[PDB]
Amino acid sequence: VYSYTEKKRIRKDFGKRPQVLDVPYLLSIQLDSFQKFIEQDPEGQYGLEAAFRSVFPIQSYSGNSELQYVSYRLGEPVFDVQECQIRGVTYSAPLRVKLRLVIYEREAPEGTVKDIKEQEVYMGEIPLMTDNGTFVINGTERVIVSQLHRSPGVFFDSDKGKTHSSGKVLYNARIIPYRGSWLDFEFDPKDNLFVRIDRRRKLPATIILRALNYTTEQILDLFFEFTNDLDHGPYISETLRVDPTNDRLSALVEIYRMMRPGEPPTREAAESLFENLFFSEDRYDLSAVGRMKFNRSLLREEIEGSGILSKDDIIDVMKKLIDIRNGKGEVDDIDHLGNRRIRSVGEMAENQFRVGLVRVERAVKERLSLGDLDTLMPQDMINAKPISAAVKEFFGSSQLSQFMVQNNPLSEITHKRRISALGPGGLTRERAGFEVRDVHPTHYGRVCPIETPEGPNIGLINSLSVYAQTNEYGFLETPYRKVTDGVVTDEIHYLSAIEEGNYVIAQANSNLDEEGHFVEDLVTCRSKGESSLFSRDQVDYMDVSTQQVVSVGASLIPFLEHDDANRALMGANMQRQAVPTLRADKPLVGTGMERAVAVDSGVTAVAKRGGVVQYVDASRIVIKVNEDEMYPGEAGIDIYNLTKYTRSNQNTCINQMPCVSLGEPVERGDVLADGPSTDLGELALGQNMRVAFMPWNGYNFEDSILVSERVVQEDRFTTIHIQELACVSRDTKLGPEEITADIPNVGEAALSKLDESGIVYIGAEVTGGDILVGKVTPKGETQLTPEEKLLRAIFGEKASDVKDSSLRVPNGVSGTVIDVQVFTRDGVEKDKRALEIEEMQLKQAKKDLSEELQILEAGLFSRIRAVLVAGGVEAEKLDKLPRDRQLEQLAEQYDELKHEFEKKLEAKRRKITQGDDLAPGVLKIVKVYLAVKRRIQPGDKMAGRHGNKGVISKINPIEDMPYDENGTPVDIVLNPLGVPSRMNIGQILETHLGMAAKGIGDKINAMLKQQQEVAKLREFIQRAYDLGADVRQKVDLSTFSDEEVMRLAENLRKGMPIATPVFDGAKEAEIKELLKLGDLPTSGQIRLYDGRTGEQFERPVTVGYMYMLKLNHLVDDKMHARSTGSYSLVTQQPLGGKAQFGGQRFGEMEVWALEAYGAAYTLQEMLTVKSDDVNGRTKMYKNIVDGNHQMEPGMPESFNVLLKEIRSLGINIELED
Amino acid sequence: QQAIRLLQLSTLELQQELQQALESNPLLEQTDLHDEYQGETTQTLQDYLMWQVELTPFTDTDRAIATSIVDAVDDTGYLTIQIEDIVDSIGDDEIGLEEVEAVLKRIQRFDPVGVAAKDLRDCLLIQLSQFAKETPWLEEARLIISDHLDLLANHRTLMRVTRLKEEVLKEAVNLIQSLDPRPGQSIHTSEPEYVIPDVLVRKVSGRWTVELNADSIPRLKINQQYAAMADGQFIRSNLQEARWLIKSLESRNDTLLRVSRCIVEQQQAFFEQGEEYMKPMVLADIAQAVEMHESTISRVTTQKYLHSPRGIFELKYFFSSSSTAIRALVKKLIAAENPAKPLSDSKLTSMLSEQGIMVARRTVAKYRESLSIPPSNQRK
Amino acid sequence: ERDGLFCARIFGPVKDYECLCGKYKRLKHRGVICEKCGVEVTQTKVRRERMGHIELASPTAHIWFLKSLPSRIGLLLDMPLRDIERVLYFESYVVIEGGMTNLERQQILTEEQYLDALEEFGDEFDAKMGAEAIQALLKSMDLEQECEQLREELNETNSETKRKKLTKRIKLLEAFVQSGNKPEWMILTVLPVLPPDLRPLVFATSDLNDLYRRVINRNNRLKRLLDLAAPDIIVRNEKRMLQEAVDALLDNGRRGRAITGSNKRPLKSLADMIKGKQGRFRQNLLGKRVDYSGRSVITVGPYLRLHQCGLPKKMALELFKPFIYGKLELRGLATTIKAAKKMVEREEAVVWDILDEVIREHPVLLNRAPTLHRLGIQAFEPVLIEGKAIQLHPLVCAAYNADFDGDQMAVHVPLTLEAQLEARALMMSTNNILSPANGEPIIVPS
Ligand SMILES: [Mg+2]
Ligand SMILES: [Zn+2]
Repeated sequence: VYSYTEKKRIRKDFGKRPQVLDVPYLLSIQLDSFQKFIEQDPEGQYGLEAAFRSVFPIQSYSGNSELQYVSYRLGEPVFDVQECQIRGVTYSAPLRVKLRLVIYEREAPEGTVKDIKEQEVYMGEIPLMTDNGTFVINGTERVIVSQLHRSPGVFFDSDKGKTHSSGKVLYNARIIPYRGSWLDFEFDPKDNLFVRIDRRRKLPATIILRALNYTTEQILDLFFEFTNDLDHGPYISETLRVDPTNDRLSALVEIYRMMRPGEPPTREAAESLFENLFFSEDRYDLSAVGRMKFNRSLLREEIEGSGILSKDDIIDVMKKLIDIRNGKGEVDDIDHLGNRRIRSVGEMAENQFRVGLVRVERAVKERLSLGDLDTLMPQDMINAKPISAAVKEFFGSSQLSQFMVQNNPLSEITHKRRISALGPGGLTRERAGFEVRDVHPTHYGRVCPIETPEGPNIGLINSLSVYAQTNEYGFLETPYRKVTDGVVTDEIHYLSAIEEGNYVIAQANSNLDEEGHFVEDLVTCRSKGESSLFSRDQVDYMDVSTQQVVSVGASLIPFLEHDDANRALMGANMQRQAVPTLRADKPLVGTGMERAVAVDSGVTAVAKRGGVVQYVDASRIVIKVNEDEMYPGEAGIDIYNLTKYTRSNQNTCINQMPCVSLGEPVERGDVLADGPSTDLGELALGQNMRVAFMPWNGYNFEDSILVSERVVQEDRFTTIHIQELACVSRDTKLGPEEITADIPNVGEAALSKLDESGIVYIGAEVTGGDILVGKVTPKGETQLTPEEKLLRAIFGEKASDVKDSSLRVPNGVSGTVIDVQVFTRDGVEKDKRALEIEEMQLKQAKKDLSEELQILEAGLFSRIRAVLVAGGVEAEKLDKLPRDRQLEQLAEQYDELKHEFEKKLEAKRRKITQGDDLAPGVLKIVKVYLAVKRRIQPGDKMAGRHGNKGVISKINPIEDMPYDENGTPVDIVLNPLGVPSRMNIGQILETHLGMAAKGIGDKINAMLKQQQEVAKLREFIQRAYDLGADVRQKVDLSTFSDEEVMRLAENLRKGMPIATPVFDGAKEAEIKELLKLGDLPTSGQIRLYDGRTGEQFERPVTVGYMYMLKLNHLVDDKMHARSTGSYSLVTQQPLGGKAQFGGQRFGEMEVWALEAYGAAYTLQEMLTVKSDDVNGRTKMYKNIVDGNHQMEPGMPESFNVLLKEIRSLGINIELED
Repeated sequence: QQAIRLLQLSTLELQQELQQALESNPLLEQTDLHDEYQGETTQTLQDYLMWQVELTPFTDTDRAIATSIVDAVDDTGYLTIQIEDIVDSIGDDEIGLEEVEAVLKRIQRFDPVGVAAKDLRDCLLIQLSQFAKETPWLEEARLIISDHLDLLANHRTLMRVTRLKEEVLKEAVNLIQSLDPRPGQSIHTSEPEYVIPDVLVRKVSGRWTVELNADSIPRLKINQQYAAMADGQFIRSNLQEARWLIKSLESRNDTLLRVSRCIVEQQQAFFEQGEEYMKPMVLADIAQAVEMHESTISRVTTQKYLHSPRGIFELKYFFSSSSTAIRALVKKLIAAENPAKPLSDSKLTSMLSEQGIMVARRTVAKYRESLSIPPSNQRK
Repeated sequence: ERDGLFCARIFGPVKDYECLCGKYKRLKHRGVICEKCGVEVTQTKVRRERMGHIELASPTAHIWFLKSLPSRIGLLLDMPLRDIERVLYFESYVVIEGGMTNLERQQILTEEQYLDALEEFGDEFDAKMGAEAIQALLKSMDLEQECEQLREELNETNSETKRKKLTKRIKLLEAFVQSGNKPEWMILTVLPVLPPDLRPLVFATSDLNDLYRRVINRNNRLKRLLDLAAPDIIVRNEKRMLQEAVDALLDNGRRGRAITGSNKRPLKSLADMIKGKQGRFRQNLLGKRVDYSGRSVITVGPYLRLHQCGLPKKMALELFKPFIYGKLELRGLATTIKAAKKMVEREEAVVWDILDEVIREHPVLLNRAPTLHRLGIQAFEPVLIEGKAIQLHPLVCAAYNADFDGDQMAVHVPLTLEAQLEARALMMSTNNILSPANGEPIIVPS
């Protein structure tokens, strides 16, 4: 049954519940949505067709110049994803838009003089998504986080309590359109109905209806039958008394004086203004969501309608405000997911593109109004920039478009899956209170209750769910199983936020045996907003899986239900910070979702098809495709090029390791190789090791961690950092700057490690102040005089009349140069190095394009060999004759294919040379990279998945480490007292099971260390996957158990990968029952001996294998020291941080701590001589070296600045006495 | 004459003139007004040398002498003043002209070594004093530059004068070449001065777009809240003058665009390959292409600069007041590429016609013959 | 460009003791200004000191006093807020020096009322608007007669409400008189210009000089518009905009909140250069950044005595570097300073022992990121430790409230001798064993 990956190594599973609906695609919310954006849809479905059709046909005023839109297309990408990622251009497609210009006839029944329907008008290029759910704008993969805003519709709020100090609350209605101005109704203690456009101001309600041409007789008619204070409020008529306006014209004039105050009103200006707010089809919109939630919230029958407001809508919802106000309910909170709408890259892309289309329409109506007869065609009145100025303004710079977090392969997935209430259209972090921050019962199965950021924004982000899906309109869907009567059907229904509220849904964990009937007398269910035991036959639906409530970062926590919620948060959040290791160890205790993670992201290497691998190297992988999957034409093979040692947004290293041996069958949809932090398809965020909880003499205090020297020796937690140091200039008014090739003022050593071209050689020992690229620059026509001739004679150098502009290695930084890129602005050559990169890519492409030759030429060759035999058979003479010596058709295809080789290869070569494209005045750019291996060392951050942080205190030798009976050293010594406080007990189980999971391995290795027969290991492995009674094992022996299962041993001799589903995971007697297998005590604790003594530690000691995560907080990046650096100019002060060059900010609270103590000269020197004072710092420095410790303080310079800043006003500030 | 003065001023000078003119009449540019923090850091140059004088004791009286020297230090690192001229600056009779040499040498000896030395041989000689370090070849080396024998190296003429042994002396001269002549002037962050482009030129694929213009062009809007239409006729007369102004301005940009198209087309050979070797177009030749008067095209040609892929140019330099260059082009082209298929004579003439250089199929042959290379004999 | 927001004549030379023309370069000739290009050869630091002035064609109100809670333009005139705001916006006329005709001295009118008042009283009647009106109104109004009028009136009326506002206002007025400021000065004839180096360019005019540039520009237009004989509507509205621009330049965010090019954030005004990040607290009050300092992660000190703590070697070499220089040249290990730093850059093995000498009895200062009680900063004795991480004593760990889960600590060097004494005396560990909150032990094992 198992995939061709599990043929190598399989992960055992713990627990009961069968999986009815398997884990869906994790990149859905991105890929599917942007797919729904750019598509050819022959109808109003959202996308380019949507904004395009709605803004079109653009027509002039009476000119009959109407510009019609037909269809569109996206030309093939100018550059592929790999090439565009190296250069830094945008990965995009040209938008070819069919437009039709039909000129009508002068005063006729729609005649046509001429029709110019001009072929594709080119408007920009638009960014294309990858299969990764990412975009490339410049050189880097970035993600656009889906957002969450207030669903368009009608809002009913209250603002009870503190409004004005009466506790009388308020009833305030509201309207939230998708596009156009807001609407509000605010009630005051005076009880009068107040209507407000946007947030602007307060106006009596009569100014709206009377402006709609409603006299007084038709006002009190609609809202009254009746003066009653307990049922029917006389609120409209009580508002009509403060009414200034008696009619339409008056109300419109007052409105025009409201929206735009401080200008003389008129009639025609006010009519257009008010008609352009909630009425006109251009300015205001609802669309499909607005009228939908509008109607349903108004209890209307119709579920659809116009995207504009009418008098009946306004008066309707107004009546709803009065109904909710007096005695009738009920309030609608903003927390429910029915009032929350999710937006994806597709929808927002359509909105921005629409803005571009309206801004260009404004310019279209003009040139179409003032133009002549047939001359101007599409491409005249329509420009490019009005579009890319929108779409680029979104994709390039937006609060919703943030750089992908590429360090952790889990971080990309948990990034592309997210929710943000902040950003455009949603509430910010400076306003929205604790309400929207908290969790709502509707978040169940949709929004992850645990994984959320901790900080200024809590609950403003949250996450998705494993099985969650995007709803049709704006909402979220949750998977549920249809239960009709007592039979639980396998149909998976999806209920929205408001839908699920009214049904009665059971829980994913409910015991049903036999054919799946509920055994219990009353199962637990959630009816409406609550939970309790319900009747046996009253179950409408039941949750699909127990993981559907949580998210990927949550589900990946082993024994989640064991840990406290807070430490679960901290743990899962820390997990996203884990840095890739040098060797990826699969987790001994996983959730089984690791494969669903590593594969769901591009960090791994998937398979378009399958069949035996042809050529497996550390660089490329070549597969021979089988026939059933392969398409008839061109035949072909599967060529894969693995990215080797490349940079990342976190300064980490991304690299691919081929996992296939050679000459092996593979199945489609399987992993050919392993990227960073991915072990044979399983996601490995780090490594695990032997842990023991004991006090060690105090190096384990609090979260401090003691690590054996064996760990830093074996080079496991080591990481590889890559940094990008780039240099470009030239183009000076005095002439261009040349890159090296000569660099006066330096001796032989600097030029030794630079190539003849002047670029650094590939590879080097580079640290401190070395020269990566030589960079010069002119000053010019300095008058020679007799002296400079002597100067130019004896040295003469370049001739060196010129300065030294060089890029040098930053001080205090080091590494090794690996890769160098150059981009030479078109029109300017480079001597050698650039030609070497161009030629290098040219050969890498040429030997690849020969594969489609030698494979196809040999096949067609053998085909000639077959046909000529029936035609004059000679087999041996066929072997004898040279290779160059129906004949029509075959001889034809030979030549056609060869010529195709020529044109394709030449196209690739020119593509290599041409695009460097850079900024104006930028001549030559060189991106140099430096790679270093940063190991582990005291102070580095190390933590578990369970919410236990840590910092390595000391690195102890292999001796002092407490050891067992067999002398095995413990890898990490941790504190016992952390667990009973932090209330995370999962790290107690993940250790215990680990001791079991490792133990079996330690036995398997031993049993393979004795090289027994195939049969004994077969039986033992049978027992290993059997364990406690039940489920759901599906044990071994299915395939061949000799040659087929032999590899399952070698992968088990390290440890025994085990899957512990979230709430379906292991249990006590399960852990003990697996510990019985190899040899282990139930207590999970053994005897230890101090390596510094040799005696025994009293009491047992809990030991096992726990999974450790190395975040990127590493000390080497943090630690800083400043004695005397550069200061600030305006106010002479130290610089921008711990980060260079400055020094720590000594705050006002620190000044308070110094004020508490009697320390006086301490604070004085602190804010005077140390930093602020201009003269005191130098006059002090001339002292410190002399050996006289004293100060001549003077006055701080920034006070002297404050004096001038106040003196810039009309204020005078002096210094007296 | 308002339009003619309008066109040919520098793009920077024009906008300056309009800004004054913009104040006088109510017209408004695009203001980018939508009605609803550090650019600075320290640097040390001679300030580094002043770090010396504060910590190193000169007492009080000599420190002022040393402070008077650092001002005279050029960016190149050598004194502008004469050693007796700084003596004039101190205005004291206790300097003796001997004491100034005492302090001048001491500030020379702080790194950069060699700094602040008159005549450059000092710098080389006083480089050597600290550099001496007892060894190796400097004893002979210090003789050459000190004896005034620094006529060399102009070229073994030293051997007659120096009498040292021949070829081994180059192991001194080689050691002399390792001295920095003039520390320490180093690159500041000055871009440096960048000439704002008038017009623009570059090539989109297989085409040349001269479309220009940089953002130098002012965008003027004549509409304001004064649309209301002795008093009233003033605003009509000024609005009339301002409506003519935008028209004359729009024509300037329209002319620059046109003139640029025709000056690049005529000269493309220079533009396509290298520099110079420009066919000498005449103002009249471009003046014949389009209706513009030669006086108007000379004026617009004067101060309006041009951006090119290689260099930036005044557009006046395009004007002016053969066999060898084409030969090098032929050699460069045929020597370049030709990996398998040689470049045929027909292909060369095609390539050169495409780029704008005019050569006959027969003249390319004679040029290739004078180069001594046989056509097409070479192959894979 | 001369006579711009950045100029040598208006402010100072770009290069030390150098001209803009180049005739006067060396420091020989100092006090002399110039023969040709107006500059005075002087230190370049005077370019961060000297100020310029802009002459306004029309008077302008100072928005700081108008928008203050006890509005200093309005309350001084005993005039309400909404009214005087209507006067300066050119949205209505105000009466000044009512005389004997009909109206009051301070009264407010409208258009038809203004012309109606002109048709009957053509002369001996004055009403205007704009900043000029509040100017002349404030100037003509004097406090000498109001002292006696007010005081006598206080004797006249028998109610507290009658004389309460009277004594309040009269005391405010006479204190105003003693101050030395006359009311005529809240209408600015001239404007000050901040020195160029206190509003430094990025070459993109910014934030500031953007605002200044607006006020300059729009004002120059008015200076030419008055001599060009333009009607009342044009010069009226451009005077309004002059007031607006001076408003934004002085204190933005009061009304208009103009926001700079590329948007969206409102440009910072001169008050924002005082009201600061959270305030001017950033620099003067909170002492900003400090030299001789640094941070790094904190680990356990279990082998340390209560009076000592661990410090990185490579960090300590930088922290004490100015001491190590002198101690090196004091032993003769290095000739001069240049060779001394040249040695400490090479990290020659002889200098680490010198460091061991100057760091032995010389205390340092630790501290956490949050500071609450005075014990949040405790001085220990440095112990050279190989590594990039700092080590803290576990007993005082309960003071900082420092978890070892990845917090960082700041170090400080008490340079001056008195500070070296105050660090070991009152700032040491042993000297605070008892929390200032309660006399109970703060060292208690955790
Ligand atoms: Mg903590
Ligand atoms: Zn001068």
